[PDB]
Amino acid sequence: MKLNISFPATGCQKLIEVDDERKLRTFYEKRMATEVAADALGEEWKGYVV
Amino acid sequence: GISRDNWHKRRKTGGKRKPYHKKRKYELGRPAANTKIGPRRIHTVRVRGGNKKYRALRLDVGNFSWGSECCTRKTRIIDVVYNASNNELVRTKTLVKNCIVLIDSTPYRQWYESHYALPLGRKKGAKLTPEEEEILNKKRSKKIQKKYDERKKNAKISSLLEEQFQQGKLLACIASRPGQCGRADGYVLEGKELEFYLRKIKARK
Amino acid sequence: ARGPKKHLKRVAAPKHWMLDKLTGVFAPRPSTGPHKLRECLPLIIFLRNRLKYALTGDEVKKICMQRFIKIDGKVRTDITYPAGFMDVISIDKTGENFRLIYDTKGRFAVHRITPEEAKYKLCKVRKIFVGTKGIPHLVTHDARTIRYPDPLIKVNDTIQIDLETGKITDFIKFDTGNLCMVTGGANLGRIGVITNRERHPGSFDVVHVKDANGNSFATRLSNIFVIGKGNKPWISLPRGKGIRLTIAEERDKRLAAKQSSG
Amino acid sequence: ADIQTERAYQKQPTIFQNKKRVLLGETGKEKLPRYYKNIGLGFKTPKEAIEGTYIDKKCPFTGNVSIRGRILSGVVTKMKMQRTIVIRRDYLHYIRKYNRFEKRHKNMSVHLSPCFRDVQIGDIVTVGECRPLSKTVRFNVLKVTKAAGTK
RNA sequence: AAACUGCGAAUGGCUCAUUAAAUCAGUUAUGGUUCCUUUGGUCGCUCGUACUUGGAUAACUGUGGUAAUUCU
RNA sequence: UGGUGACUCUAGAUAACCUCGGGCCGAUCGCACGCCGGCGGCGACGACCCAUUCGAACGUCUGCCCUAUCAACUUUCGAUGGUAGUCGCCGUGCCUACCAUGGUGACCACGGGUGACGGGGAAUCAGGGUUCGAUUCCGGAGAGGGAGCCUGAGAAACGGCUACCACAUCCAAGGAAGGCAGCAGGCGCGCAAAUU
RNA sequence: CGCUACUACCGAUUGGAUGGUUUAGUGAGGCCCUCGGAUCGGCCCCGCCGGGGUGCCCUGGCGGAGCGCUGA
Ligand SMILES: [Mg+2]
Ligand SMILES: [Mg+2]
Ligand SMILES: [Mg+2]
Ligand SMILES: [Mg+2]
Ligand SMILES: [Mg+2]
Ligand SMILES: [Mg+2]
Ligand SMILES: [Mg+2]
Ligand SMILES: [Mg+2]
Ligand SMILES: [Mg+2]
Ligand SMILES: [Mg+2]
Ligand SMILES: [Mg+2]
Ligand SMILES: [Mg+2]
Ligand SMILES: [Mg+2]
Ligand SMILES: [Mg+2]
Ligand SMILES: [Mg+2]
Ligand SMILES: [Mg+2]
Ligand SMILES: [Mg+2]
Ligand SMILES: [Mg+2]
Ligand SMILES: [Mg+2]
Ligand SMILES: [Mg+2]
Ligand SMILES: [Mg+2]
Ligand SMILES: [Mg+2]
Ligand SMILES: [Mg+2]
Ligand SMILES: [Mg+2]
Ligand SMILES: [Mg+2]
Repeated sequence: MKLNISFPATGCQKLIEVDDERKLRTFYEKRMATEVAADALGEEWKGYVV
Repeated sequence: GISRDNWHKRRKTGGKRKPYHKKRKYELGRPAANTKIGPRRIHTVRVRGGNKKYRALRLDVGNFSWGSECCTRKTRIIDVVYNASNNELVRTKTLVKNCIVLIDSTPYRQWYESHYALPLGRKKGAKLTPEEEEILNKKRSKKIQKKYDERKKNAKISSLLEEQFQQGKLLACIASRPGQCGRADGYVLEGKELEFYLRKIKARK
Repeated sequence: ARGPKKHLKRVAAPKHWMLDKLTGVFAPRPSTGPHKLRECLPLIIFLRNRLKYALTGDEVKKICMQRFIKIDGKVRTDITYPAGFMDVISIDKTGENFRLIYDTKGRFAVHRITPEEAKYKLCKVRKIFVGTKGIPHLVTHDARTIRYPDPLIKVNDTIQIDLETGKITDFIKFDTGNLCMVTGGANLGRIGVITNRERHPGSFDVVHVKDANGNSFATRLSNIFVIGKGNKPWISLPRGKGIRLTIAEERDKRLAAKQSSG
Repeated sequence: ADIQTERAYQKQPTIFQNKKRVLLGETGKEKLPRYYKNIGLGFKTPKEAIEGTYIDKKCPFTGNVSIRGRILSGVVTKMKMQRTIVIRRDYLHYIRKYNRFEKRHKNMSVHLSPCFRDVQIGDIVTVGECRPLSKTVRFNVLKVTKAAGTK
C-alpha cells in the first residue's frame, strides 16, 4: 500500500512503499481529514503528524 | 412528471383521445406548497422564461388591511379557522388563498388609539399604564384637541369587531397566494362577510 | 421545433427580394430588428443584388466592416440588418443616399435621394401610452419610442423624424384628403388620396384610396401610411409616381420605348 | 333571493361593501352598489344585470370576461346545467361532386347569465366568443330573442 | 498554445413508426401568457476602502492509482 | 392624463409590504488624448423595466378515408357543469374538496381498420370525375422501446444525463462503455435503390 | 358411386407462437418535502503577537481549545 506523503511547507512530495501491515494498522478505520501521529512508519517519522 | 395537458382527458363526446406526442416540458406541474404556520421558510423556483416563483413552506407574518379604516399593518398569523374548499386544510393549518385566518389585533388597536384618542378592546379594570395614559389623554393645544374631538364624532366600530378586539384576535381573509408569491396578505373581515363567516364557523363546530 | 429557427430557405424567402432559384438553397435570413422579417430588405440583398456593388456575400461583409454603410444615420455592420420602409441608407465614401420606398409592383426600388432629404424620415405611429409619472410615449412602425410627443398626435398619424436628433419636427393627421402609400396587400406600393374610411368595430377597418388617375382601391387600415398633407408628398416619390399601369398600357409603353430607341 | 349558497362568500370583487357609515346615514341599508360594464359591439346591458343581485363571475355584464372574436347565433336545445345551456347550430355543407348540400349541425355549450330569465327551449341566442370558461365552454350568451310564436 | 469566463450546441440534416376533429389548411383570439437576441426608450427621479474591497480555483509545477475511458 | 367596441387598461392618490433559496439603483475593458487646482470625446461589455423583432404555446369557426358481421357511449378511478382553491407562463376538470346530473348520438356518436403524417401539390382527364402525394417548400412527430430529469430565454434534447426492457462492445471477471430514421460504408431483408 | 389434384370450412386437439389491453401485488430512477450533518470556513478566546497612540490596542500573521456563536 503506497503512501503519497506531501509537505506543504516546502512543496515536496514522495511516494513511499510500505508493505508492513503493522505500520499501516495506525491508519486503519480512520476517516479522511483525521490527523494521526505517524510513528509506526519509521524511527525518522517520530513526532510527525499526518 | 406532473402534467397539466388537455389531451389525456376524454373528449366532450366521451370518446378516448390517443396522444400524438409525449409529455412536453411546458405542460409540467409541480407539487403543492402546503404552506404551514411557523417560522418563515420560503424556497424559490426557477420557472419558464428564467423568472422566479417564491414557494412559501412556512409563514407566521402577513400584511393585512383594515379596509373601513384604510389601516394596513404587518401582523402575526395565529390560526386557520375556515377553508371553503376542504376541511383537512383547516385540520392541517394550511395557508392558501381565501382561507380564513386569525390575526393579531395589536397593531390595529395601537393605530386606533393613536388616531382617535379613544380606547379600543380594553377591559374594565382601567389599568392604563403610563405611555398609554399619555397616548389616550395627553395634553394638546386647542387646535389639536379640537381636531381629535372632530375625529371622535365618526369613530364607532361595529360590535363584532369590538368583541374580536376584546379577544385580541381578528378574523381575516387571505387574498394572496402563499405558494406562488411567498406572502400571506389579505384583509380584515368586516360587514356582512364577517357575519357570513362567523355563522359558517359556528355551524362547522 | 424547440427554440427559434435560424435559417431561411431560398424558395421560402419573400418574393419581393427577387431571388433566383439556382444560386443556393438558403436565403439571407434577416436579423431581428426594427422591421418585420417579411416586410424588410436585408442589407446584403440591397448591397449585392440591387446595387451590384458586391458580387458575393463575402464582398458585402468586406464592405460593411469598413463602416461605410449608414442606416438612418447610424453605422450598421450587420449584413443581414433588416432595412424597411422609409429607411435612409447613406454611403458617404461614394456619396449617395437612398430611401427604401415601395415601387408600384410591391418591391423596394433603388431610389436615390438628395443629401438634404436624407436628414429626416417619416414614421407611422403605432400606439400612444402614458407611463412613468404621466409621461406620454409614442411608438412608431420603426420600433422607436419617443417620449413627450405633441398631444395632438394620435394613432395612425405620420411624424417627421430628424434622424440626427430623433425628435419630431411636424406631423400629418390621418384624415380624408391626405396622400398615402399602401404598405401591404394587393395594392402595395400604390399612392393615392384617402377618400373614406369605414369602421368595423371588433374587426379590421377598410380605407378607400383614389389615385391621381382616378382609379380607386381599398385596403386595410394597418396597410395605410400617410405620406403627405393633401395632394403634396413630404418625400420624393420613385420614378413610377405611385400609379399602377395595367398590363396593356405597360406593354404599350414598352413598345413605344422600343420604337423610339435607336 | 338569497345569494349565499356556497361554502365561500359570493361578492363582486370590484365593489367595496364595508365603507364606514355614520348612524345619521343609516336609512335601512346602503343599497349595495352594483358593478356592471357595457360590452361593446352595440349590445345593450340588460336592466336585470344593472338592478340585480346575483353573483356570476362569468357574466359578460357583471363578471370578469371580455367579448372578443366571433359572434354567432344558435337555438337553445337544453338547459339542464347550472348557468350554462346547450345550443344547436345548423348549416348546409356543400358537396362539389354532386353540386348539392347536406344538412349538418353541431352543439355548443354556452354560458348563460342570470340576467337572461324566461329562456325557453326554442328561442334564438346571440353568443360571443370569450376566453375558456370551462373544459367545453368558450362562448357567452349576449342576447336572447324569443321564438316566432311566443306568448 | 493552454486554461478560466462568455456564446452556441433547442438551428441544420434524417425518417414517416405513431397519430382519424387528432395532425394539418384557411380564418380569427390572446382585453389570457412567455420570449436569449436585434432595435428604441429608461438607467444622479430613491434623502439613506471608494484614487478600488474579499476568499478561492484552473491553466502551470510536482507525487500518483487503475487492465481499461474525453477517469481522476 | 391617455386609450378601446368592450378593462377590473394606462396613469394618479393613500396605508402598508418587499422573500437570506435576496430586484434595479456600473468596484469591467479599449482608442485618442486633452483643456482648467477639477472637469471631459469616442466606443465595447453589463443591467431592472417598457416597447419592438424572431417566435412559441394554448384557444375560435369550418373542412378528413373505410367500416353497423360496431347502436348506444361517458360517468364508482372527471364523464358534463357550478363554487373555492392547488399547480402552471397564463385561460381551463389541469388537479383537489364539496355540490348538481349532466355531456355525445341514425345530421352515424362510441368502437374497429387503414399498404393513413397532413397540406402546397402529381398522373389522367371533352365537361363532370378517378387515383396518387414516404419524397428536397410549410406544419407535425421520433431518434432501438417506454419513463424521468439537469442546464438553459428556449429541450421532457438523446452526435445531454438517469433508470428499467430488448440487443450489444472491451475486460486482467474487480469493472467500463453504448445508440447512423446525419454523411459515406457493411450486414440483413427483399422484385426493388449510388463513393468508406 | 368410382379415379387424380387443388381450395376452403368444421375443427376433436381442451393447441401453440407473437402482439396488445387490463385486475391485484411489487416496484428502479428522477423530482419535491421533512430530517441528517461527513467536512470547510468566519467571529470569539487565548500561547503568538508588527506597528500606530503610547508599558499603552487596532489592526498583521500564526498554534491550542472551547457540541462557545454563526455561515456553507
Ligand atoms: Mg425574464
Ligand atoms: Mg429541426
Ligand atoms: Mg381586435
Ligand atoms: Mg469553454
Ligand atoms: Mg449572442
Ligand atoms: Mg445554449
Ligand atoms: Mg436595449
Ligand atoms: Mg378557478
Ligand atoms: Mg370548476
Ligand atoms: Mg373530485
Ligand atoms: Mg403508417
Ligand atoms: Mg392521404
Ligand atoms: Mg410523404
Ligand atoms: Mg410506409
Ligand atoms: Mg419537413
Ligand atoms: Mg424530439
Ligand atoms: Mg435502428
Ligand atoms: Mg429523450
Ligand atoms: Mg447519431
Ligand atoms: Mg439532434
Ligand atoms: Mg448511413
Ligand atoms: Mg439478396
Ligand atoms: Mg432501380
Ligand atoms: Mg400498480
Ligand atoms: Mg421515488
